[PDB]
Amino acid sequence: LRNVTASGVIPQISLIMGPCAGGAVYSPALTDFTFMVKDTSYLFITGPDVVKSVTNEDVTQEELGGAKTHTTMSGVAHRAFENDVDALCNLRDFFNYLPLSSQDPAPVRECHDPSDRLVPELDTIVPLESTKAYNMVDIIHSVVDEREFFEIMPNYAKNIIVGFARMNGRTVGIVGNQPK
Amino acid sequence: KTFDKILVANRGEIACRVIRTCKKMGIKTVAIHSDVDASSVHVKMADEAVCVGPAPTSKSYLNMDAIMEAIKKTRAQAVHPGYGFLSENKEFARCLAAEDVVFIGPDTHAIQAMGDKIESKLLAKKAEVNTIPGFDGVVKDAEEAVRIAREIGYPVMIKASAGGGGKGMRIAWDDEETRDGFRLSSQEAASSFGDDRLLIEKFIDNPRHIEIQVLGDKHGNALWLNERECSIQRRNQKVVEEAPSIFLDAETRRAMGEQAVALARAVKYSSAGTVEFLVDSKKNFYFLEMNTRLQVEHPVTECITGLDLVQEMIRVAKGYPLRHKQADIRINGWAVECRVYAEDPYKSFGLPSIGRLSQYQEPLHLPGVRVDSGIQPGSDISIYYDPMISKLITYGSDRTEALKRMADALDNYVIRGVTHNIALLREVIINSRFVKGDISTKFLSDVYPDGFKGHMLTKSEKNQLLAIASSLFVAFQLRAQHFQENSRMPVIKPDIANWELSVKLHDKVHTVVASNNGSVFSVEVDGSKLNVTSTWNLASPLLSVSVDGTQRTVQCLSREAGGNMSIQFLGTVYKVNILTRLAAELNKFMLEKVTEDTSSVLRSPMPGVVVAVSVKPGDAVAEGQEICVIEAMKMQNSMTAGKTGTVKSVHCQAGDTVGEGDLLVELE
Ligand SMILES: CC(=O)SCCNC(=O)CCNC(=O)[C@H](O)C(C)(C)COP(=O)(O)OP(=O)(O)OC[C@H]1O[C@@H](n2cnc3c(N)ncnc32)[C@H](O)[C@@H]1OP(=O)(O)O
Repeated sequence: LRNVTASGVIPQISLIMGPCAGGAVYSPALTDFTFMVKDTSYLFITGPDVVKSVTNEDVTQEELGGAKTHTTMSGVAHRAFENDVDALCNLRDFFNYLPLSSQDPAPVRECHDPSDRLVPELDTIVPLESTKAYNMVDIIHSVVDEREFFEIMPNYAKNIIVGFARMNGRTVGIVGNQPK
Repeated sequence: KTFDKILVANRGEIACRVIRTCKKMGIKTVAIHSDVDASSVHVKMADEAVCVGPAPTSKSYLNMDAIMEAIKKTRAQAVHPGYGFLSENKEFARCLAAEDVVFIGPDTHAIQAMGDKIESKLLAKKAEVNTIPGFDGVVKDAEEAVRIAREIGYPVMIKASAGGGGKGMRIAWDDEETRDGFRLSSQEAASSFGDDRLLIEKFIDNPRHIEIQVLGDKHGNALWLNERECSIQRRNQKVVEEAPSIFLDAETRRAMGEQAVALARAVKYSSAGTVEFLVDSKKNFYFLEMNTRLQVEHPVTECITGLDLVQEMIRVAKGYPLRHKQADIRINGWAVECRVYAEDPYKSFGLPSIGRLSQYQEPLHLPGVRVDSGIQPGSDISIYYDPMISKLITYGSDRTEALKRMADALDNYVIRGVTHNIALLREVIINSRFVKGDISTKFLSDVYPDGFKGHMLTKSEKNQLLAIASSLFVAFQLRAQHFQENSRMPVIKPDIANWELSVKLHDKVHTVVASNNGSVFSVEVDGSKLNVTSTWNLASPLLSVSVDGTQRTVQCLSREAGGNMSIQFLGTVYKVNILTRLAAELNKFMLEKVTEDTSSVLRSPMPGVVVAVSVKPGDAVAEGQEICVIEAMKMQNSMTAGKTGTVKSVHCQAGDTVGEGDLLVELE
């Protein structure tokens, strides 16, 4: 009830740092972003013991609800990090993008990247031949402040790119296609 | 006065050089390009351009028939091919002259005259240069090997009458090992390729490669310019050259310059070209070869002679005499040139890389620096062409000023998107043997006997690198806290007086404590006190810092939240992982899991039909090299290699249909 009430009012971030079973597995479904730790965190309702007892299927803990499954195939986890220390370091960086509440404007931070510079690298990215793919990320990185881009679900639904970046100090969200 | 319109039959910086000179002269310049070079710099700089053909050069820059069509289509009067492609192609010059188009370069007589080694040696004998005699006969006896050497000279080489690759070769100096070398080769060589006839000739020790340039005149005149020292090379291609050698005094320069002219005036070489000499440790100069074409080492002599070689070649081709006399040619200072390639210097000294350029900034704000480049940001470098990026030329009043300015230009020279060879150039020019001049044509092979490893840091340099990396780390941490104030939710900046860091380099972990005093960070690195002062503009590709009075330029190439930073320091990229004290103390509890690097296994990223495979087993593969193309959904998905090597097996062929995850090619 609180997680639903807070939706659209305050950001809700849930980082999974270990196994999660039963009803607990639904709270990340109500928050805004879910992150995991590779080979350490799990998300499932029932364990492999129930799957084997109910149906004639063979599965292990990692296959059923491991971080790799949820960041690559089911689309449940927004990103997995290698270990606990790196996971929290990236979480601090992610935090700095978001406002404290929905009543606040997108945060604006000190920026040294001139807002009026040109990016000549863009003129030749897009081929004239219609059947030749190009990497959309090259455009995104060249436009955003200081070439910093935070990519969400890098391994899931690769044909569309979404993520956070700053332009002239202000946090923006970026959505685009990946022709590759 | 001069030509109204000149066509250039080349691409890249050499085409740019001609376009700039023509514009200075008021001459319209026509460019040619392939379909992939349509957006290259020389195409945009030229006044008119004609597309000739597709990406491979054999159909675009060596297609003389398509070029002839472009020459007449634009009503060009003269053609300047630069170097490389059709500069020595006689059939091109013949069919070009047949149409009364002025060719800028050698005529076909000079090209054929030096066509082979026999005519070149005969010219050196007639022009009277050197070409040291050998033995015009077969050595048969045990005493002939030494008796003949006694009549001609001292350093004597024994080699097979025909063959190579060590086919009984030995180097001898005195008579005892000359006799021994012959009899060994004459009795064992018969067991290799069935031939035991030995010849003797004369050799030199630690050679230096020295060029002298000559400017020919159609009226019979010819002048010689200052020499070039071209000893730093890999895979028989030069990378660094110096103009005002060091191995010559005033008399030697005149003596050798006159001989280079004697060659040019005896074949009537009314063009610009180069004569190559080898000099031994005793300052004995021997003829090596005569070249007919503007060399790639012509932008370093110009900085001390004050000439413009392209301007002069165009007037000579029009029919004007040389504008100078020999008494006016002198050394006005010193100039050194470095060639920058898109190559990995670690992989057997220069393995080509493939890629696109995302950041590019030439050091043109520094004194005494001239950058001659054919690329612009958003340029691609590919397997079809020699991976040249630029030629960096630095000049000064003395040898130390030109070298110091070169060192500065290399650290302020931004190339990102490809792998480059700046680390190699930055270390060679500062090598104690290079500064003193003890350089031979095999210099790099003795300095780096196990390959290129990168710049090696000493104690003080490690302390400066640690202090810079630690201060830059904190500078980002402080910038992260400066928000516009939100009147609803006050933000309180943490009062962090000291930053306690654990800074891991290669295999060592250092203890660093930093504090901020405004623009300067006071950093203690394992007990050593350093003060790093800067403006700390964190967006610029070039960050200028002063560490205890020492001026450094560094580049931060990448940053991660986990503390990983990639910092280029003195040309070499160092990997440093900066954790806070707390993160480093707890990180020891993490399991050191290691995964497999399966970069040799190239699988299809997308289902569809295979339309091209660029390889067969044994083919060389560069990083980023296209291997396979799979087409579906009206799109061609190019699959590239992530590993340098050769192909071991090609599993899917063109015409085959593959799914997602199927194996296409397997590398060694
Ligand atoms: C249908 C629903 O949605 S309701 C789901 C109900 N959920 C549960 O009760 C838990 C599910 N099953 C389990 O207990 C599993 O063991 C899981 C989910 C806890 C995962 O197991 P593991 O990660 O291996 O932890 P493990 O059970 O080995 O931990 C052992 C210790 O944890 C405690 N523990 C383990 N499971 C439970 C549990 N279900 N309830 C309370 N304590 C538990 C025990 O006290 C035990 O003590 P010990 O330290 O002496 O061993």
